[PDB]
Amino acid sequence: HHHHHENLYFQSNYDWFSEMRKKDPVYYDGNIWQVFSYRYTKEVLNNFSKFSSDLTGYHERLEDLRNGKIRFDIPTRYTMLTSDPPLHDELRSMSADIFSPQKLQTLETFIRETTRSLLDSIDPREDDIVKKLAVPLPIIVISKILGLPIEDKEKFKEWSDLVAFRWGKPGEIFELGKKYLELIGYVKDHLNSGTEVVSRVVNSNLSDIEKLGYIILLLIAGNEGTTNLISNSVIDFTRFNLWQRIREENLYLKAIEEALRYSPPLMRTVRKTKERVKLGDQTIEEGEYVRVWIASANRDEEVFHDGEKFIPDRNPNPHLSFGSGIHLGLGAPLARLEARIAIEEFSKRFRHIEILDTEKVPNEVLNGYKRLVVRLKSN
Ligand code: NI
Repeated sequence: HHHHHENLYFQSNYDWFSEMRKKDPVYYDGNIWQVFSYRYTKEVLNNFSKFSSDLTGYHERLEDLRNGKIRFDIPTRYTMLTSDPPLHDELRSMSADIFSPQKLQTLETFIRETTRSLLDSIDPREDDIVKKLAVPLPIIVISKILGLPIEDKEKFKEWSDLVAFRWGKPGEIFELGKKYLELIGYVKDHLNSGTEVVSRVVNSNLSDIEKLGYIILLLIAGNEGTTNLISNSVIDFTRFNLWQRIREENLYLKAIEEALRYSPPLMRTVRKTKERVKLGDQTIEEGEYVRVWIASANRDEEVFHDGEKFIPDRNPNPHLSFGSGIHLGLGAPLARLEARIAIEEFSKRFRHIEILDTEKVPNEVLNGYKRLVVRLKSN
């Protein structure tokens, strides 16, 4: 009954994950269950009837929402990501069709041209790729897809970091307001110019708060994840000296996937148990929180042979960086496409890459870089 491990100073998160995978893969720390193995992680993610994503009370509050009655709650609490069927299926079905192969094939040119434009702005002597490429690309592309014209990309970055960081925090809308009220004003002022998916959401039976949460989810959530995928890929391909090989062997799709496995932008996700469940050899009581470590599962030697090595052509690569089951990332194809095109165009342009300075995104759940300063050789 209750037992503590924990990452200690001399160890490093992946060494701790390796230990937990070997010694204690389903672990109660006295407060929350932590899961580290591929087998049990996937099990938790796929068994939504027992491990719930309703962690925000979306379901408990739905009526006080569809009949109108709450007014200063945080919208990102009420999205498809924090709901269970049948509400989840209803919400997701409004947009499943948006990232279809045909539409992304029609956006390849826009994305490629945008990427080239962003690359045109990099100083090869010294520059921050996170600032010049990784951040602006997903904001511009998602803006095109949803039809929300984005004037000041920097205000938008601020709003995206503000909302993403504090996602699901039970609180009052005033908590911030200085940046957040501006974001809300923007979405209402631009709820007309919108693309088919946005119009479907506004003209629906969702409460106004659900409508905002849904639009914010699509517009802002994927931005930090895709930025971090791109920057993590740049670091990994440089650290492991893979740029030449990736180019000569056309490894872009496989190498980007290995970046997703090895350096997942999202490290963990959470479920709440609805009933007593057996998970492995452990019994977890109704109402407990389960933290699933995608980063650990993605290195499990039972699934990924030689899992601690970066293998740019690893195949199969059944990583969990986009999740598994009914909540499998809606935006996964778009994230992959933006990252593949970005890495492709960048690799075409610069032949010698030297990393000069890095600053990490400070937080144990998200994995990426606030700053990535590099030197480039043209030709
Ligand atoms: Ni204790």
